[PDB]
Amino acid sequence: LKVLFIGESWHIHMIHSKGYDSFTSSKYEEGATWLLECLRKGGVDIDYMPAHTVQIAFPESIDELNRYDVIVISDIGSNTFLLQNETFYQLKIKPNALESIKEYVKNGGGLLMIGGYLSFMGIEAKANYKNTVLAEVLPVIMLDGDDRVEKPEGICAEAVSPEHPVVNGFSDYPVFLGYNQAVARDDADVVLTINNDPLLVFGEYQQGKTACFMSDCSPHWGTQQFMSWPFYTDLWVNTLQFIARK
Amino acid sequence: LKVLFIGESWHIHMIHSKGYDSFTSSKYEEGATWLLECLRKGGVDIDYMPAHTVQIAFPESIDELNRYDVIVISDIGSNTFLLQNETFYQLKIKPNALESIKEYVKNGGGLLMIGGYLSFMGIEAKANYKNTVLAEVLPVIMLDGDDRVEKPEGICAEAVSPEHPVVNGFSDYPVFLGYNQAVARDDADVVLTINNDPLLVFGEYQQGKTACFMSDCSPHWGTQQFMSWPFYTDLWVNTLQFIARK
Amino acid sequence: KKLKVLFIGESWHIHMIHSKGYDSFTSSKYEEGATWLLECLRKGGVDIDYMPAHTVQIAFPESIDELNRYDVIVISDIGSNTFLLQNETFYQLKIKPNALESIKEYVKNGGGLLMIGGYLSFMGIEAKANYKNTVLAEVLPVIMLDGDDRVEKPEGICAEAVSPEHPVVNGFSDYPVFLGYNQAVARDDADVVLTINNDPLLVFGEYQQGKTACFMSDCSPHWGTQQFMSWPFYTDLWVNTLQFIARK
Amino acid sequence: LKVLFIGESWHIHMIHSKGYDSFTSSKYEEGATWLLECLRKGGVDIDYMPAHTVQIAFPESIDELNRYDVIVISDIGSNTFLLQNETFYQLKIKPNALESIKEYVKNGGGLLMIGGYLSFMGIEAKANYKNTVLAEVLPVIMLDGDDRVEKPEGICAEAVSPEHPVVNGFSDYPVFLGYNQAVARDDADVVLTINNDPLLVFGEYQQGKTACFMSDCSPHWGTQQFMSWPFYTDLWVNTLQFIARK
Amino acid sequence: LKVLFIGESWHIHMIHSKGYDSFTSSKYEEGATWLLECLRKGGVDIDYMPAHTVQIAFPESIDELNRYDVIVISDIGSNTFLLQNETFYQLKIKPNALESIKEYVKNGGGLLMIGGYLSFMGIEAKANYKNTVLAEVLPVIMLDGDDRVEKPEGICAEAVSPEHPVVNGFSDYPVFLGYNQAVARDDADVVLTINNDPLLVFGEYQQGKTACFMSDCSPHWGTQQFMSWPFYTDLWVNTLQFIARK
Amino acid sequence: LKVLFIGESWHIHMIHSKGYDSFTSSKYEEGATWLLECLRKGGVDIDYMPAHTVQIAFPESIDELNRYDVIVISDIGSNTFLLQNETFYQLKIKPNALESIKEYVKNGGGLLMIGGYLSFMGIEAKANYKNTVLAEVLPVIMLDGDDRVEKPEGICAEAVSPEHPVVNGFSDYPVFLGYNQAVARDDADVVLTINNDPLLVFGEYQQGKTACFMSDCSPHWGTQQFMSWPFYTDLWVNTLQFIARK
Repeated sequence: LKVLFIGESWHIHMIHSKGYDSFTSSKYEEGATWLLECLRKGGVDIDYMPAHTVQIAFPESIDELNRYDVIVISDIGSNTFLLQNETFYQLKIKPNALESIKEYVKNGGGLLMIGGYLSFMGIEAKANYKNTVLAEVLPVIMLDGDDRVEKPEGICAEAVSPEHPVVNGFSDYPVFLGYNQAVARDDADVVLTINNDPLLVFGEYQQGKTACFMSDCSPHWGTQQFMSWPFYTDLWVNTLQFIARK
Repeated sequence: LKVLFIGESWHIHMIHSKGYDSFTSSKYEEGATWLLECLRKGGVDIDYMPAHTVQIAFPESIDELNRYDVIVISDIGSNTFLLQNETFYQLKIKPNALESIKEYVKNGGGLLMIGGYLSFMGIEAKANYKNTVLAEVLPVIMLDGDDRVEKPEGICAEAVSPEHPVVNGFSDYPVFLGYNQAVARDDADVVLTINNDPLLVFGEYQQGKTACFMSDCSPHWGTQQFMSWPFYTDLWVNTLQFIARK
Repeated sequence: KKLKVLFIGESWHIHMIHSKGYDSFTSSKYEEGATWLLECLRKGGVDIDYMPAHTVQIAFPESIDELNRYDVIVISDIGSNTFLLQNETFYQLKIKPNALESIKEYVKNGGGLLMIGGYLSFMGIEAKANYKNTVLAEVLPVIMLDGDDRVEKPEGICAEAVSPEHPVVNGFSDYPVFLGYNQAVARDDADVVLTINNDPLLVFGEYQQGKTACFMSDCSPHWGTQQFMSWPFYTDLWVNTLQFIARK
Repeated sequence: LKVLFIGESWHIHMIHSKGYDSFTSSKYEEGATWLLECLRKGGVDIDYMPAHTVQIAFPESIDELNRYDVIVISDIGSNTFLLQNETFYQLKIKPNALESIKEYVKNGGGLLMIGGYLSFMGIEAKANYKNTVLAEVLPVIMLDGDDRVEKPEGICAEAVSPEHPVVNGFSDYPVFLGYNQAVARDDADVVLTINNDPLLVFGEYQQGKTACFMSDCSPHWGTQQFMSWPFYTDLWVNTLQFIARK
Repeated sequence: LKVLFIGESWHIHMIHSKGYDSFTSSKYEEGATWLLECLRKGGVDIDYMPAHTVQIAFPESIDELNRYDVIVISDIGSNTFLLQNETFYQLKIKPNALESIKEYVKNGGGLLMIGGYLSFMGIEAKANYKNTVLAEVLPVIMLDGDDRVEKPEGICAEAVSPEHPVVNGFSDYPVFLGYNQAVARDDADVVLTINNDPLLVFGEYQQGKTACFMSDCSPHWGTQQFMSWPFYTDLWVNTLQFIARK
Repeated sequence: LKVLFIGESWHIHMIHSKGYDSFTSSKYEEGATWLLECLRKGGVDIDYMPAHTVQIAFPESIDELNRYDVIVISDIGSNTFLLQNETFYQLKIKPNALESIKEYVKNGGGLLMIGGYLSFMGIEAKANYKNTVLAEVLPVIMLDGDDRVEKPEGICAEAVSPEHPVVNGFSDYPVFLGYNQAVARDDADVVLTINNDPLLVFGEYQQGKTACFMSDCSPHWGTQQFMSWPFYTDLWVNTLQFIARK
């Protein structure tokens, strides 16, 4: 099982202001710690690609993407795919990464999007996925502005399709502190809900298969109850297996 | 009258660029110093909670809140309540501040929202109140995006209910330089208008009474003329009095 | 025939924070974005006043009589906030005439208005240009989207003439590629002359005595390609459209 | 014992860049809350002043300052004192706070400076105390530039006068992760050292007693070992008592 | 009298953090609008070159600079001259603007430098002129770091050579709120001092004449008193006339 | 030949202000991709550690560094080595990276420092190496502040020891757009000069060998002329060999 995992990286610039003055500290992080560990011990072969790597060296032809059984996109916005460094600074004409991913799915590849501030529409609608060529590929329809539902008190998932292969045999469903609100396309399969909204949704796109998980795999939307839940590793392994190219 | 007044505080970081170079200066400031003085001189006992205080120490129990007759919210966005520091950084599960306020009004508490860049939807829709559980509490319906109406040339408030107890006897209404555009709910009372949009609106949410002032109590939208208006204190005192716990 | 045009916008001030591990140094960079275009209009006989964004903040004309001297006003890559929230308004507590009202009255009374697309035009990036929620929306011959209205095409797509006999574009050929545009809907009132990805690209209208135009992509990179800049009809396009909508 | 404790507060300013895009996060924090609570529980009456308050509301009269037995300055640079908002933005003439403090010590009051990134010279020499009218008041002589000594390995303190009233009885000296490098003046008593540099130093300036602790009372220089060290509270209580106006 | 006036412009990026959220406003200002009016009213022919214009369009050859009798440098650091856009971003090799200026003074041109945060050494020594090829042209010797003397209390200027043609028949000198501290030079003439440091200094460099005014022509160091002083226009016109190309 | 190459990486966050408004674009870049490729093709086996990796994963063990024949430090400041994430954010005691590097060289390892804004002292003295435990290892003595010499007009390298093994045979020396200014130690060998200042210096520290190259390997200081100079690879390959363990 060959998986391309894109995103879950950030560069924080901190300005510490003390009265009149300030000094800065800068940091690089990667965010999918418990998830990529769970996937690796679960038999998945991950090629990890940080957001900044998309900007410099996203594959220019579909053949390179074709080796992957699933592509995962998490906490990385459409602007990163569409406005690669060569496009935005170097005045080049470049192949469209999102059309590439679209073609990839058309011809058999799986696609998962995991929720977050830079997934779907996201914080201040920055992820902007709705207004891109990738919107039609996805089994949910996005809202037109900021789509976050913030639940700092926590709220739990429900199985609505408990007999579905991905979640059959699961129970005692965990709690989340937020998600992106979207509306499942009506030909899609909703498997888990949250707060009267979809949480886990499967669809199809020509030959390929699609999944959306509307919450996060890590903090803060993903809680301790979530990552310690007996069925955490199986959720992500099972969803990738379900949508993998055959 | 005991009143909790939340917001009207900011930390400015200024980056001054002179050609190639830049130096910084930083500045904390409070915005409704005049208003709070007028309210205290009109006999109101005010507990002032600046925005950073919400982040560190917002009351977790409705019992703490129930000792207030009115809570006022001005220039502080929904994210500040929902994403407190223990939530966003320390990975804690925290009671929901907006639910707490919602519960407080439910049980006889009065709620005022004052307009500004960080009220209602606000600049770039950053206040984002429409997409929250507090939306249902307010006597107005907000727009889906940035809801500012900028009027640098100034427009007058107009009284469409000159007889309303809160505004009775006022005259010579002042000029404002902008407001948040919203739609008064069907069951709410429009007392004042601005550019024919609602300006002062009153309503109910179970046992509690609600109010929205659609422009600012402070500059630049709340003008010098507004702040030194004879009815300025009356306006604000009368409205707290009107929606106070009975 | 002899055009006096006010060209507003097409300037910016980048602050760059260069983070190297723990540390950062900064460099700050002014640029102007339409030097090429302005040179072409100069050579094509247009009398141009250039007003960068910062100059609208300090010194936008308060008098309509002062605007009335211009045959056309061009707005490009400058947001509505810049016009509405001049320094005296936002910092200095003054009442001040509304720049967008002034522009509106200038059009009502026979002035021309051209808006050129970009990140700080129409709605633009993150909807910051925000023109739909301003008193200028009714003046334009297009209806904007409710959010971010960019269509990014890194692979490029070419413009197409849907009214190739229209005076402005008559005789043009070999239309160039663009890397993006602002998506809008033409008023069913207006004349769509060029399209891009089947969306309007060049649109003409009227507003009381004045005449209006919208070009939905950029005059400059990255949306305006080098191919577009050196396209044989670049000059005539902008010159003809200025001339089409000019006062008289 | 009546003490004016200045500083140990900051606002960050977090820019989170995920590929092309970024979103921001902001928080105010206070660094010495438990220390301050420990001082109050140990009989010290504290007026606490976050750095931003210094810019808004610093005492202009000598008589106001004279009511304090000690003033403490921690992680707030000279610019904050010299460039209050009325000076830097409001273009008003106003009393010099550093002259006020210097005058306060002449008249008998105690002064302690705790090290950190915005004490002494500090990071990029931004604190800049050496170039101010307060330099002559301090019992140490500062470097010409950035005076940090970073010790991420840790280094333990050392008593050179273990018999001094302030540190008599103390034992098991904890580690620090750094300090500001300076030189004790000839007329000054060095009580603790750090990597052979002064760590704790007492002196006099006319009637007033003075003190410098060269590391931080807080993270990260003040280690967890230091926070929890028996005598940690005693160090602070003792040095305050020692330098206090009687 | 033909004069090139460089600097006195900045672009400010303001980050207004209201709790979790922040909004931004950017602001361009020119700082010597008043000075330039006074100078042109004194019949000086001024070409004004903002800092950003130096970045983008500084004259490449000395011929163009020689149309000026004096060059004035105010609140623009040496990095702006040394690191123009083509140099720093476009990989081009180009003429050294600081060398050009120095050559200009060498062959008759006059040079005045006016103090500020981006003059001489300046705030955090960012202006950095001491470490440049221009330092030897100036009739003062700078300090090795931050050279600001901050005087929010105010200090008046004092004439030590009232007989000098520049200040003849000036009296009642205004207050200033700070200045850059420098020394000497031995063969230079100090006309005004400030807090016993030089304020207005004249010297020469080969054929050209030089001047340094150590404080600001503008706020906040240059107070509104100074701005409204009857000899404000006379000071600047006389200094310019005194150093103009003979 | 086994070489650890550290630095030459940065994340840019760009704030584009157009009038009142701004949008942001961010990008990670690497600056020595060319050099690294040249060195690979020239028989050097490189482990490349970008700055952010030093913050997360710097060899705690002196035995880890001992596997390397040379360590190269370029455009990365002392602070990054000293203030790794677990030091600065988590509150953990860590081995001192600079002490490790010193021990490493002391025991026979090679050390090359390449010039730029975040080397030696650098821009605003930010690299700060002079005030660290690594300073005594380097074969040069650094200035006390900003040590840049900007030469936008270009300046040639010169050979002063043409017969030195590192440069023997080189000719037609390229032009540089700047360098850090330092002074060679008496016991060290100066092989190349720039503007009469040292450009290439070799030394020893106990068993180990040291090199310093005072200009940049990359733009803008390192011109296109330098980078495509026939001896470009030989310069770096030769210097690595000359200082290699041993």
